[PDB]
Amino acid sequence: APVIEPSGPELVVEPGETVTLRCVSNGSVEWDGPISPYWTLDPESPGSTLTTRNATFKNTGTYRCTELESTTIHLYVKDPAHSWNLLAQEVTVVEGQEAVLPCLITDPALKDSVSLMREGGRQVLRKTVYFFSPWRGFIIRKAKVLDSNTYVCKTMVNGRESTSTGIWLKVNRVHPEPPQIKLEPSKLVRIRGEAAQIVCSATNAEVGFNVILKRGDTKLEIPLNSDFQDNYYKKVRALSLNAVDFQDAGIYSCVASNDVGTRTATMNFQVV
Amino acid sequence: ADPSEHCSHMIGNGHLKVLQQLIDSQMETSCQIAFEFVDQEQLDDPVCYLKKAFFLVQDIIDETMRFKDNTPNANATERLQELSNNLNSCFTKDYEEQNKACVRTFHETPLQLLEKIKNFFNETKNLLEKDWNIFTKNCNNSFAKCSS
Amino acid sequence: SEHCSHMIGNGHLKVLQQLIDSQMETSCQIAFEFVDQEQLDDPVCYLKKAFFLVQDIIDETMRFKDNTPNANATERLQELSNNLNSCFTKDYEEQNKACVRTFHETPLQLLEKIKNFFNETKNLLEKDWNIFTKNCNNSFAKCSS
Ligand SMILES: *[C@@H]1O[C@H](CO)[C@@H](O[C@H]2O[C@H](CO)[C@@H](O)[C@H](O)[C@H]2NC(C)=O)[C@H](O)[C@H]1NC(C)=O
Ligand SMILES: *[C@H]1O[C@H](CO)[C@@H](O[C@H]2O[C@H](CO)[C@@H](O)[C@H](O)[C@H]2NC(C)=O)[C@H](O)[C@H]1NC(C)=O
Repeated sequence: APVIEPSGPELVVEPGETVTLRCVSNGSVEWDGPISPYWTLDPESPGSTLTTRNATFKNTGTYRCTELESTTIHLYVKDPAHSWNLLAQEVTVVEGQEAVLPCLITDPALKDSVSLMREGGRQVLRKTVYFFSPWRGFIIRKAKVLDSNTYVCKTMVNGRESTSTGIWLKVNRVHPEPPQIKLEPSKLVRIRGEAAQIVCSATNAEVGFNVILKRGDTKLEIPLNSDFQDNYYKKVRALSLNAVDFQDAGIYSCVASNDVGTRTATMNFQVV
Repeated sequence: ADPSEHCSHMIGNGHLKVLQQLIDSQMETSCQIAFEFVDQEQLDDPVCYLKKAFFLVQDIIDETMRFKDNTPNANATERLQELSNNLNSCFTKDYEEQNKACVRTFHETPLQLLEKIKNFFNETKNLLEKDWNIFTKNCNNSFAKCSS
Repeated sequence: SEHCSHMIGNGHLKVLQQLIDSQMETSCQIAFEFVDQEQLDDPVCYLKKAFFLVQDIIDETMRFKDNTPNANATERLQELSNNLNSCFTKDYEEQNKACVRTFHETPLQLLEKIKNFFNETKNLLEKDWNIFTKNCNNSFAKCSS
């Protein structure tokens, strides 16, 4: 494994101070780090180096140097105006998964004056199971969909209170895919100068999606019907007709779409 | 401006159905449980009542609707907890130092508490169907009237 | 009292569980009349002294909405209780309310008290239907205050 300078486990500095992270190792190595553009790089022969002439709280974080072809140090920049260094403002994960809220504390001393909250000074839901990690922020293990929210990291030390901006967390019970589509009936000729119905529905885990029915390239105007059933939302566009013409005939399309994509299904209607 | 047209469909009859089944399954009981809610004697405006009730309802769902894991009611309550989270995009925060304004402690029966939760979702649903921007209302004056 | 052997079973024991599994866990605690183990050690006479009380519980306290699974669950749970008089032999009942005490507990508990009754019952009756035919006067005389 490589060698780091200055080194050991945890390095703490006052802001403004200059700091260089040298990775002493054979030939080329590499810095896995929570940083840019607040550090300066220089990967040479004796290894790589990270430098800053002004150590700012934004420099707080964990840096790892690995044998390009295995050594880590964590830097805290003790600044009182800022008790937190936010590595990201939004985190996405899957049900059951671990969720890190990159609220990195900037002063090991604060270790015991930390708390995870929701906005407005509201506590986090009782069903949310989490713990604090000095190097990584507050963490949620086995994240549930209900843990999805916007959280804030606080530190109240004798009247003094320091709170990070919001971290938007989103948990999905499954990876998001375009909504599922059903065209019922799959085909039909119910030629009569009259009666016929065509139902186009779509399914999704969240409400944010639309569904339209089309004849050829023309979108029809059908009212929307919506509901929630097992653990999903359903939306229908039901075409009802009482006496069909020859312009009613053609290829129908049920189209649905959300943030992820569009899903389409085709059916053929004939009337002679 | 955060509410979308999707609010008009966030609460579905299935949520209600499922909640009805929860209710319809509790034993009538000579109880009395404590919980925070709004007293209409202090806040009577329909829209503002609901806007104030929103978090109180969130809280109730979280700390009072306890069922055994994997129970059909447990699921339902979780499905509602989810809904209450999603609904946040539909209520614009208001202003007030007296955060606890218009909020009283109630002592009622578990079935009554559940009725309040039921009325909330029902009224919220009906109004959002009328217009999703509802709840985007400035309820400052209404809360300021609340006393004691 | 032979049909008594195979009276209670699982066709209703499970039904009483779905009942319990469906209740909201709150701070709620109700009052009810039930046997005080503090003055009744005999298991044979616990179930005996409890039968009446239980039947009351089932009839007064266990109230659910009409035509609801839990309702029906109680319905049957009652018929059983009634079709169960055919196995408990009355005892010398002077000082009627002896061995009984008022209880203030969560429905959670109570439901349980009813749970083990039809349990220890469906248990002992499987061993021998003539059980519950024992004389408990010596037992009840022990209940003080
Ligand atoms: C860093 O130094 C090590 C040890 O000196 C180099 O590893 C080699 O060690 C021996 C001397 O060259 C060789 O016999 C080995 O083949 C080799 N070790 C292995 C198996 O990797 C290492 O190459 C140096 N780093 C580099 C790549 O310059
Ligand atoms: C690193 O940050 C500090 C604080 O932001 C810098 O302090 C300076 O702030 C301004 C930005 O450069 C300058 O106008 C000032 O010269 C200085 N503050 C004062 C008035 O003393 C500091 O200069 C930064 N480091 C470097 C190398 O510029």
